[PDB]
Amino acid sequence: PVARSWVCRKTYVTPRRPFEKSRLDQELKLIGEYGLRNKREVWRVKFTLAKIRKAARELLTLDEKDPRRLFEGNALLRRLVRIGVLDEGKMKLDYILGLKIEDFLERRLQTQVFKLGLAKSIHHARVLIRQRHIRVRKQVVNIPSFIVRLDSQKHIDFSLRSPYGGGRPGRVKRKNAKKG
Amino acid sequence: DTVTIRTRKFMTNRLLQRKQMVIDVLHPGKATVPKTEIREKLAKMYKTTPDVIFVFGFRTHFGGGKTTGFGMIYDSLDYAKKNEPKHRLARHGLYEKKKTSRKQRKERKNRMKKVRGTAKANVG
Amino acid sequence: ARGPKKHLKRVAAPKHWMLDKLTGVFAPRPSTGPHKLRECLPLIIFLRNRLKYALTGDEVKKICMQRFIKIDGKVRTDITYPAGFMDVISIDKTGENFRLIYDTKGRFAVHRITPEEAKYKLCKVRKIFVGTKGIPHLVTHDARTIRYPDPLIKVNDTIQIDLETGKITDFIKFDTGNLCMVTGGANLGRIGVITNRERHPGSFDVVHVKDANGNSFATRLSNIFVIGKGNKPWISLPRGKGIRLTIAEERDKRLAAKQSSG
RNA sequence: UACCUGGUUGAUCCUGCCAGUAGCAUAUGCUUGUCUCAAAGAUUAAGCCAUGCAUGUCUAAGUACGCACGGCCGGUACAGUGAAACUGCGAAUGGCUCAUUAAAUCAGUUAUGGUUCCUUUGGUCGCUCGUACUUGGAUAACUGUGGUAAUUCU
RNA sequence: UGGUGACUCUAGAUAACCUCGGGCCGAUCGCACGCCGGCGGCGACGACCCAUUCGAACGUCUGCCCUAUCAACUUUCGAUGGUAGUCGCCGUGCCUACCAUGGUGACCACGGGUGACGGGGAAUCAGGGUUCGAUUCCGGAGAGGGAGCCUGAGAAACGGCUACCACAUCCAAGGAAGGCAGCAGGCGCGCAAAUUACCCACUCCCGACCCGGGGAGGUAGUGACGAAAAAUAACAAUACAGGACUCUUUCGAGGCCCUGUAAUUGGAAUGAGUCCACUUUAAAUCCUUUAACGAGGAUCCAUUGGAGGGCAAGUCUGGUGCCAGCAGCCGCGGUAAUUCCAGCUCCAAUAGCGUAUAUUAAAGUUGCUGCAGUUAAAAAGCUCGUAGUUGGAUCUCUCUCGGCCGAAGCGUUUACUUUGAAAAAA
Repeated sequence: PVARSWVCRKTYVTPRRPFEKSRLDQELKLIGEYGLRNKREVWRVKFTLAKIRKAARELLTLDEKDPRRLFEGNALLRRLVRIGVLDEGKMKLDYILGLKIEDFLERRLQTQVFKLGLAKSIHHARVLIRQRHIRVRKQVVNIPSFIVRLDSQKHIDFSLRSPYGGGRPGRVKRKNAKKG
Repeated sequence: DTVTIRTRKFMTNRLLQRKQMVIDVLHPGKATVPKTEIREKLAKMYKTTPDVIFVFGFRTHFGGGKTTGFGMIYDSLDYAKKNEPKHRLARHGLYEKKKTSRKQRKERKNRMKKVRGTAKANVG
Repeated sequence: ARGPKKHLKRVAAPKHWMLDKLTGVFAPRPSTGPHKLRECLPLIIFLRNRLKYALTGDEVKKICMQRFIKIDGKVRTDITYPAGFMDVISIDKTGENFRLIYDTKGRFAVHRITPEEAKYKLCKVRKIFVGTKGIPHLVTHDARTIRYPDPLIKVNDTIQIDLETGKITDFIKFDTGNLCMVTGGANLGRIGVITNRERHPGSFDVVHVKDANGNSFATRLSNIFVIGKGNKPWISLPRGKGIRLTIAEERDKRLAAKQSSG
């Protein structure tokens, strides 16, 4: 007997057909457009979207006044509009089935750093976040997969210790200054 | 900037004769503040001696902003020596642990198990 | 398998204790006492987890062995002492008195009472029997025996006990129209007025209860504890008045409170 | 994501299986920079085991004429600390393994009005019509004499 | 007296009895003060009896894998029942004496098998299912195999004893001593699994106990079982390439945007690593934090399988020549080999990928949903017939005491449906 917890789960699904040309092209389009590292990030976002769709599809078979349908559907919709994937105007259970993978990929911190102009390209945004240059509110965030909530969008600064936003030159600049 | 101390979840525990609190330490560009400096700061903040203030469990947040730990200010030093874990006392030089390892004690006990009477004192 | 067990696994401990799953393998196995193992709260859980006066079980021992804790007027130095329903926990050093009343979620709430109300308690009588040359005895849910009870007190009634003397000062009969709290099952912690009792000879009687907000539920006869006469409770109720809120109502109330205060 | 594809023929439509395809769990091969959580002698051998450890325990409150320490007046009965030993409690919990086991174990349900219950908790405990200002004998620890190659022997 | 649905319950009364191996009514200890030889307050410990606190034990109802190449089984060795007892803590063929001849079975008894401990549960799964569950929670069982016991509230206990069987140890051969399916570790087995480490600081447990102990448990070491996050580069100037959601009689200005083995050049960014002080923690045992150094082939160099089809991606070049080999399947190879051995290039996943085996989906190839039986595998030669399965139409407030309901009762029963109660957590 141990005080440890063995609860864990896989966060992606490997596709059934490994060599579908259209699937490969679409996944490469997503990777290139959003600057992802491998197909596992695409499959992870696919898995989260599939689980959300599955919950919505199950809740849509219940009666429209079933208290569990009301509670759980309202919670799911509030969560979906919290991270900005779903517009609050479209807050019915049937609009969850209309969401795409790119809506969830848009909310990534990599995409948001690229969009807010802190980076010149999406890959630059990835290397920026991974190099402790980007902070959300007051917290330095190293994870490009960080899904930014709506209330957190307005606060994505350039860190208070990063050379680009905080005012301490890095190793390269300091060495070049010491050369002269 | 300089180091700042706040005490989040302050409580007065009369049952152990102390005040227990959660300590937030703002050190925006420094290493995690040594426990001794935090103890001096708490002594200044609470108008007492830093010898009745025991602080522990300090975790620094990712990114280097602040540190969060627990602290306890005792009513007196004897109440501290009575209510404190021995290791937190030894961190102040008020307690010294035994030198022998577990193995030595266990083998000595089993050796004495094989003799009867005052000869037990003659083992080891 | 031979003789009694002395350990309680953390995941096998009662859920209403609200214990973690990563703080060790074991849970405090409550000592034998007035209340059942699953229907109690060890003193260590109350002092360390609820009141948070102690950070570890060793500090609970340090508190208890100073004799700062009394339960039903008696100084208890056992950190696994089972304190159960209606029990009064007195801490004279901090001058605070608690009563163990179930929260609507079926958990022991940290409920503070006045020193005037800490002088008594309510006890559900479990049996009445005549013994030992005609002396009638009454046994309550505290497993405490009282000789010479009032002849009108029968089983399932509720007696008020003066803790200092332990003698019955008053009682409420188990009758339709008397306030009661549910002490077991799904309706645990709910408070309402008794409205019906369908008797099933040879099996469990079912008591119907109507909540102050109009909600009606049912329970077994062994799960009813009469609090007061009529709609008026004889003890101070917890923060919630025994009215269970649906999860939708709970979410709405939480959101409204957040909007109102912050 | 309620999915199929190659293969019998000169060619065709089928039956039908083989092969592919994805997860999962063991072993293995090649390769491996960071960080978190985490399984791990189950399968074959419930096969065999060197060595060490894994169960002991004293409060103001059972028994202290061990100076083994110890001082305050020390023929103050017992200052006190305290090894040993007698006494009490525990050692029936925990941990391991899955050999046996097919209404057996087990699960849910119910019963003990058909039983036992250390401990905890609350009661009862002058209810008995005939030296008590305190009775008896051992025995450990301790001292001393040994036996056996050998033991937690005596 | 009181209670239950129900006592041969509880309480009461009477005549007695009370185990040589009789049972209850305290010869016990500490701390504080106290008033006439007074009377005392606060505890500790110990009896007896009652009170499911914790249980244990033993019963009820329903549910358990394959097998008929197992169809009858049990009744001397109690089988089913009845009466009296014995034993047991108690109910009971638990055992005994006597009597009866019963009890189970195609609704699968009995026997056999099980790489069978049961369940919570796990993998997979549209719906339906199929496999798995030694494994940390609950229950059971065992401590080499059997058997028998002591002590005790509790054990048929094995880190208790007694004996036999198997194995094995020391011996001065007279004797003595064993039990890792506890934690490490060793041998053996095998395709198959880690350190003879630190600590009781946490969680709890035990004890006379605030103090002692705990290979329970924690903490580290080994760790590509597995799971999560996530580097191996970003930007710009400079050939050039193309378009041109920009301007012009093809032309061209393409910095008006986006690529590009360019080992071009340029400055920025940073962590892998080494190191320092903290912090962590029982003990720096990592992560986090600060600081020093730390990238141009950023040599600080990503691999594992493939390139005919299935199936993504070369009938390019060199070698071999039905050889060597490849190839899950179809197939390649006998002188242009799209398939072998290699170079280059390409693509799939990527700190991971290939292989063997078991299993799930695929499998509507086990079909309840949901398959088939003229000829592809398949309807018995034919009829009768007991279990089994299925079975035509019909049939439109239950009385009381207290005559506002504060209040009733027996209304033919089942299945079905809805509800309610109760139902460990993980």
